[PDB]
Amino acid sequence: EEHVIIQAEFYLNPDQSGEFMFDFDGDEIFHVDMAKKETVWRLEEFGRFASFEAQGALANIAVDKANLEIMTKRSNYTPITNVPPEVTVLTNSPVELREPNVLICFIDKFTPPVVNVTWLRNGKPVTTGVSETVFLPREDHLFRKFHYLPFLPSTEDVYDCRVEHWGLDEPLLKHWEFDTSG
Amino acid sequence: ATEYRVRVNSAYQ
Amino acid sequence: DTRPRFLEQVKHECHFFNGTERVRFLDRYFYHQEEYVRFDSDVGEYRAVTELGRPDAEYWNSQKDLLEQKRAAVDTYCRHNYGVGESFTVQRRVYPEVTVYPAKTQPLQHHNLLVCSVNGFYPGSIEVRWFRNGQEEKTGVVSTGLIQNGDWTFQTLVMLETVPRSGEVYTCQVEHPSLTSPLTVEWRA
Ligand SMILES: *[C@@H]1O[C@H](CO)[C@@H](O[C@@H]2O[C@H](CO)[C@@H](O)[C@H](O)[C@H]2NC(C)=O)[C@H](O)[C@H]1NC(C)=O
Ligand SMILES: *[C@@H]1O[C@H](CO)[C@@H](O)[C@H](O)[C@H]1NC(C)=O
Ligand SMILES: *[C@@H]1O[C@H](CO)[C@@H](O)[C@H](O)[C@H]1NC(C)=O
Repeated sequence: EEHVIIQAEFYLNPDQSGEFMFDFDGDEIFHVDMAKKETVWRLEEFGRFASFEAQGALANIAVDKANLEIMTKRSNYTPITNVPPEVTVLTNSPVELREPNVLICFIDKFTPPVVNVTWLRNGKPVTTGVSETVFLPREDHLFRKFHYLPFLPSTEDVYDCRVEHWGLDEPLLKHWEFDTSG
Repeated sequence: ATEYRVRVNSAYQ
Repeated sequence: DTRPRFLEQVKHECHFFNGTERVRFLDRYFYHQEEYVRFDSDVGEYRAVTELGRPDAEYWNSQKDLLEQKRAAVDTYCRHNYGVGESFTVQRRVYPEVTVYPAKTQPLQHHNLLVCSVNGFYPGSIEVRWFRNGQEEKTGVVSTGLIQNGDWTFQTLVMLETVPRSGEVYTCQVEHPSLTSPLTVEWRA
């Protein structure tokens, strides 16, 4: 292909969580915030050139829920097998002391689409300026997700992305600290 | 065209 | 929380070849990670992918109105939606920022790695080559591979294992759809 556009949806029991998004070549165009019933553009500028009626996602999620009931019974209530994530922490730019940067926590190849993610600065949870994506589809029908933490690099601070998932026995921590010319 | 169109889901019954 | 989970997924896929000259549509239904039934525009009917999907295949194939919605999707859904976002997706071009810095294979050694950091580019396809004195160096090259940042940009680090000597000039060269000629960054020992 030159390009692939996917409208990807899921519905999960018993959490009763559903998601609806559009993907273009593996990046998210937008998703529908189910609770607010609002279309959320991945990049601000996307929303100035296109629109989507969020209401349409709700109807689809309803059918997804109904189909799940049917397939759950049809499978004789065979539940999903947990697949724990691989987790990577990187920066988005080469690191320079005292120059604003962003830590990225990449959470990949997991299912079901449910995780608890915490950023830790020197072992303490931090939430200032953090952001995240929704669950993104993989071609193998597992999921991936990104978490973001803007920061100011120093020799003082160390960071960890802590990921909890039902497929993991203990929380998974991926470390980052300032690299010393190596 | 500026409005993304949804593809409906088929429902079993 | 050890309560069992049950997951339904649907993926409505539009595959484009040569712009919108050739388009293929797939209506894909999954239970957990197992695709159980699908409509392929190459066929024009649903086909069970596993035994689990046989009832849906038969039922949906019995509804000709439903099938015609799916048969027209390449036009009404795929080509339409491609058109909607073409300007900020298909035509998105963000050039890479390119940095070169020294590093170490082992922290107690002298610098023996040259890192070519290529950051912030879109789309993903990129070619990065290392040169020593105008000759390409193809030995001792290792990379992170192509990395998605999740925000419509990519990065990759491409590292050359080498012992820098005085006088030597190393060049990292980058080719990318956003560039009209190779982007080069020199590094001297
Ligand atoms: C993420 O953490 C939450 C709690 O912080 C876990 O959800 C449950 O929360 C309710 C009340 O909020 C408790 O009654 C449950 O006992 C919690 N479940 C547990 C502790 O298993 C949730 O399970 C976590 N998700 C993960 C680890 O994927
Ligand atoms: C569910 O149980 C029925 C009754 O034994 C069986 O015929 C069917 O194959 C089972 N389905 C699965 C997915 O195990
Ligand atoms: C791509 O499309 C153009 C016109 O849209 C056509 O002339 C050309 O043959 C196509 N390329 C192929 C079929 O390889």
